[PDB]
Amino acid sequence: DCDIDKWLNNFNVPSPLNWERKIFSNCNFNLSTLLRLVHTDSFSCNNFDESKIYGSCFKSIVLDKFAIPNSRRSDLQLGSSGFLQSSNYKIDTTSSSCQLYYSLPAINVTINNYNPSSWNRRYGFNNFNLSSHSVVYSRYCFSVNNTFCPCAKPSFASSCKSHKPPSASCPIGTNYRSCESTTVLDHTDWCRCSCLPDPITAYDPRSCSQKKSLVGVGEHCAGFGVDEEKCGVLDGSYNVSCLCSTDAFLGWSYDTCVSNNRCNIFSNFILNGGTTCSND
Amino acid sequence: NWCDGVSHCPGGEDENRCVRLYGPNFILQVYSSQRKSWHPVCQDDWNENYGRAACRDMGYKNNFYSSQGIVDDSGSTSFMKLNVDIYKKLYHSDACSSKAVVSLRCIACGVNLIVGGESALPGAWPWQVSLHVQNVHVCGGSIITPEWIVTAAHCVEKPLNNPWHWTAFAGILRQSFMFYGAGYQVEKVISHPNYDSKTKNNDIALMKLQKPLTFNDLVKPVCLPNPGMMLQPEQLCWISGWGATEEKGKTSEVLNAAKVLLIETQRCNSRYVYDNLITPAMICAGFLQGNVDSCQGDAGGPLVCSKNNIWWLIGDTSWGSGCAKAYRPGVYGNVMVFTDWIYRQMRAD
Ligand SMILES: *[C@@H]1O[C@H](CO)[C@@H](O[C@@H]2O[C@H](CO)[C@@H](O)[C@H](O)[C@H]2NC(C)=O)[C@H](O)[C@H]1NC(C)=O
Ligand SMILES: *[C@@H]1O[C@H](CO)[C@@H](O)[C@H](O)[C@H]1NC(C)=O
Ligand SMILES: *[C@@H]1O[C@H](CO)[C@@H](O)[C@H](O)[C@H]1NC(C)=O
Ligand SMILES: *[C@@H]1O[C@H](CO)[C@@H](O)[C@H](O)[C@H]1NC(C)=O
Repeated sequence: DCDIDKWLNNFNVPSPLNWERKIFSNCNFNLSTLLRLVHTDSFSCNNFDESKIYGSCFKSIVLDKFAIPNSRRSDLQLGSSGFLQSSNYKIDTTSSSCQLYYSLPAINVTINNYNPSSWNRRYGFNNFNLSSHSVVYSRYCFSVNNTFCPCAKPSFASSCKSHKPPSASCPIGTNYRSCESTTVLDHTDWCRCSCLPDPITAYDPRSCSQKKSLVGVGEHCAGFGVDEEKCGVLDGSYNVSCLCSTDAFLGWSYDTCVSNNRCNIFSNFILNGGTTCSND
Repeated sequence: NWCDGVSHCPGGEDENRCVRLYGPNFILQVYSSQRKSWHPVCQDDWNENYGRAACRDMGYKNNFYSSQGIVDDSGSTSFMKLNVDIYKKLYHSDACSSKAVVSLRCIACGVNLIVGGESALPGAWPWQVSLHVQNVHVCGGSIITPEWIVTAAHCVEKPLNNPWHWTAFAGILRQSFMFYGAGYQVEKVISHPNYDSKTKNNDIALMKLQKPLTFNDLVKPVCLPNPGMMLQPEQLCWISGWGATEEKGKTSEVLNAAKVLLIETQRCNSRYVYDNLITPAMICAGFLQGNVDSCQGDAGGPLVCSKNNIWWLIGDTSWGSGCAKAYRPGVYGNVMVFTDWIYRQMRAD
C-alpha cells in the first residue's frame, strides 16, 4: 500500500525551484489505478519498457514532483537545456525512469514557493510575494564559498570619493566584498568592485565571487545571484548587519500553472533495481 | 559659403579643406558650396594630372600612387564633372558618360608582411616608430608620410615641446640597436590647439622630420582613415609598442604586439568602466576582462585595423587606468576625428 497517488494528489505542490522527493519501498502498488486516480495527460518511459512495470518488483521507487510553468512544459523534454532542466531539476538519462504529466484542479492547488539556498536566506532573502498559482523557477544558479559576503568593508567605503560602495558588517568567518581604490586621471579614490554590473551579465566573470553553475541529478539550485550594489547601505557602519534588499536577488522568474482551470504537475518516477512489486 | 573660392576667413579653415577621399575605396569627393555637401568626382576627361592636383591640395605634396575608376558604392545620385584650385574646376551633373567614379590614392600605405602579446616579426608593423629623448625611449608613433609621424600630445608637453629633444627610430625592432645617430631628427612638433592636459582631450600631435624616411621592406606608412570607414561595433584591431609587459614594469627590449577588439563608447561611458570620461575624440579598445592591453611606454603607439586588405590608423595610445585590468580598457585618440586637422598641417608646409 505505497499510496503514491495520495502523495501525487497532495494539493501542496512545490515550484521547480524546490522540488520534493519521496521514496516508496516495502509496499505494493498498481500502475493502472495510479494513472486513473490522477488526471494524467501523458506517461512515457526512458530506456525502460513501460509494459514491463506490470508484474515486476523493484528495490525502491523514487518520485520527484513539482508544478509546471505554462510557458515552459517543453523545457522538460529530455536533453533540453533551457531553464527548468538546467537550473532547477535535471532529468537523468542513464537511469531507468518514467515521466508522468498530470494535473489537479486549480481551485484546490496551492503552490509552495520556497528558496532552498542557504546563502540567499543568510543575507536577507525571505519569501516570494506572489499570487496564487504562481510557480517560481530559477533562470540562473550561483554558488558561493562559506566565506561569502556581498557587502564592502565600512573602513574601505569611508575612503571612497567616487563610486563609493554599500557597506556593512559581515558574519564572523566570512570575507568582505573585494574592492580596490584606483585613479582614473585626476580622480584619486575611484572605487572598483567585483560582480559589476551584476553576477549574470558581469563583464568579468573571473573577478566575481558568485560562480554560475548548473544543477546535476538529485540536487537543487545553488541560489539566486545577488546585486552587490544593493546589499548593505551607502555610508554604512559596523553597527548595521549586511542584509540585501528584495530586489537584490536576480536570475529568477515565474509563470502560472493554469490550463482549463487545472495546475500541470511533473513527476519523475525512478526505478531502482526487491519487494516493491506491481501486483496489478 | 564654404568652398566658393572666397577667402573671407581669418584662418582659412574652410577653403583649406574642400577635397577628400571617402570610404575604404578612396573615392574622391569634392564639397560644393551650392548644395552644401560632398559629391563624388566622375572620371570623364579625368587623368593623372588632375589626380596629382587633388593630392597636393589634400596635403600630400608631391606624393602620388594611383588613380582609376570604380563603380559607385557611396550611394550618390549627383556627380561632378571636370570643366583655379581643383575643386573650382568641377560642376554638377546628373550622370557622367564614363559612369565611373574617381578612386584616388595619394600614397602607397597600409601594407605589411604591450601586455598579453608576443614579439613582432620583421616587417610585421612597418609603421612603428620609437621616439627617444636624451637617447631614452619615451613614446612611440606611426608613419603616415615620409616626413610625418603621428604621436600623442601628452608626450610632448613642456619642456618636451621643443623639437630638438626628439629623434625617431624606424625599421628597428630592438632598443639595443637604436644607436646614437641611427635615427632621424625631428624638425618641428605640432600639438592639437584644443588639447586638454587634465582630461587628455584631443590628445594628438604630429612630428616632422628634417630627413624624410626611405621606405622599404621594413619601413612603410599606415593609411589615415577616411570618412565612412563603417567599421564593425566590435572590430578586430592590433596594438604594438615597446612599453612594459607588466604593470609598473620597465621598457621592453623588443617590439611586441597583441590583438584587441574595439569597445563601444556607449559601454565605456557606463559607471562601471569610465563614467562619462570618453569623448567623441576617444576610442576604447582591449578587453573588459583585462589581460591584453597597452601599458606604460606605449603612449603615442598606433591602433591599426584591417579592412579591404588595408591597415588603417584608427587611433593612438593616450591613457587608461592600471595596466590590462578588468573594467579598464585602454583609451586611444580618435584619429578619424583629427584627420582634417592633420591634412591642414601637412598642407600648410
Ligand atoms: C566651363 O567653364 C567656362 C569658363 O570660361 C564657362 O564659360 C563661362 O560661363 C560664364 C557663366 O557661368 C560666362 O559668364 C562666361 O563668359 C563664360 N566664359 C566663356 C569663355 O564663355 C562654362 O560655362 C563652363 N561650363 C559649364 C558646364 O559650367
Ligand atoms: C476542492 O474545492 C472545492 C470548492 O468548491 C471543495 O468543494 C472540495 O471539497 C475541495 N476538495 C478538496 C480535496 O479539497
Ligand atoms: C504580497 O504583498 C502584499 C502587499 O502589497 C502583502 O499584503 C501580502 O501579504 C504579500 N503576500 C505574500 C505571500 O507575501
Ligand atoms: C572558493 O574556494 C575554492 C576552494 O574550494 C577556491 O579555490 C576559490 O578561489 C574560492 N573562491 C573565492 C571567491 O574565494
